[PDB]
Amino acid sequence: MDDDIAALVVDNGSGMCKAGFAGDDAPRAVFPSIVGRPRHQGVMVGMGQKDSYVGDEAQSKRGILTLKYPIEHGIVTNWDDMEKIWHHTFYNELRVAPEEHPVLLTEAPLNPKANREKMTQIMFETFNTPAMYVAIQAVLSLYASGRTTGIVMDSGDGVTHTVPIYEGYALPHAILRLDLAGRDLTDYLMKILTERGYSFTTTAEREIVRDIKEKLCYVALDFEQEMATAASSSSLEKSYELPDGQVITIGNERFRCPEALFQPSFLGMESCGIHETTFNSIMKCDVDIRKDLYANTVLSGGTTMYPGIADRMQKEITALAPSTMKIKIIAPPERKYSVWIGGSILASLSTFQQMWISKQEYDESGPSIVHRKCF
Amino acid sequence: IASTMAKDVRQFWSNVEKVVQFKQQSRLEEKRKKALDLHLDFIVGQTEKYSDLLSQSLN
Repeated sequence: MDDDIAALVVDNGSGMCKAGFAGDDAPRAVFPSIVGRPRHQGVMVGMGQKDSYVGDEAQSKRGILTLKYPIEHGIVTNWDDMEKIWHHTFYNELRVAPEEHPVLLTEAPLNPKANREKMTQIMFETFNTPAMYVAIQAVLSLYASGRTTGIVMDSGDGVTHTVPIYEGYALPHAILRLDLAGRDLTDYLMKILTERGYSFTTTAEREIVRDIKEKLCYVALDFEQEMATAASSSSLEKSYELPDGQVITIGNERFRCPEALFQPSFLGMESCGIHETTFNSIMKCDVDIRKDLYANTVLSGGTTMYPGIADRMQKEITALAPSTMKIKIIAPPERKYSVWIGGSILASLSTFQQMWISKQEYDESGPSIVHRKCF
Repeated sequence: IASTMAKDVRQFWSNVEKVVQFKQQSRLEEKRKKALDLHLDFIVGQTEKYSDLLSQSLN
């Protein structure tokens, strides 16, 4: 391979797919992880009818397209639509030929082997890449936060994971999973805003409520004190202008929504909160490395962009962990992209160029080569 | 595999720490420059003030 060829880096998020080239400081493209198909025939006469649509183009046509996600809870669920996301990534967003660039992919931890093999087969037989690789999203987040030892709380859209890592070794015996992230939080926000009298049920309204979630919600340091203040004072309420010009006032829902991360009981889930997920994950590791994990607890992914979440997690893990452990949350400003930035760093290193699956090795070995290369 | 992915990322961040070391070195050299100029000006003005007084003694 010519040393001047920059590899493509693609982040397979459940909410938004991200894309760019190795060595960039940030992804060049980000778009919803959706493929759309017409709700009825004959609607789009004269507007260039297609069998399906992808990304922003499909998102703006939500009113006439049924929309489906090929990536759900961090796992791929529809491979034709996954190929269409990758097609949109290569040809429509990045505008390059994938057979001319190596491609690095991201995945959820503990991703089933069949999915990895199918990704490998699609990349080498459909897109004919000269090389490709796969890596865990949380691990790339730790790399982007400049670290090789630490535990990452990686929260995208449809799922959260807590991933302890020792000198780059991800540790499956201590990884924990939590089927709860911004998607579930948006549903809960729809619920409590409907209880507030601002009824939101349609597929379009759900995105307005996601915008409210992104702009106005925050993690409070003390849930009880915050509730008391909201009930005794209206200073916590914020105005939001709906697309039709109607202004609605959002109150305690700002923090009741993300609180489900720490107390999943609000959702009816008998599950650990993100603080407990991280704490128990650390406590499943060997005692000697728990101190380093406590000192290097990293938050990553789009769901972690709230205010105050770092402080709340720090408080919770200081209260849970032994007094001897020097707890420290790390929450970078670009942590929504750290998943992808780690791949940029990884794929641009000269010593990493030995780690690829090559087209030759795939032809010699088949998809199972992924179990010998990618982790 | 994980060790290679750890060592190359560690080399990357070691380069980053080297760059931060260069930034800190730049600020320390700025500090050296201003400190040196300040007390050089002081001691020259002092020994040249001590020489004008000595010249006052010389009649």
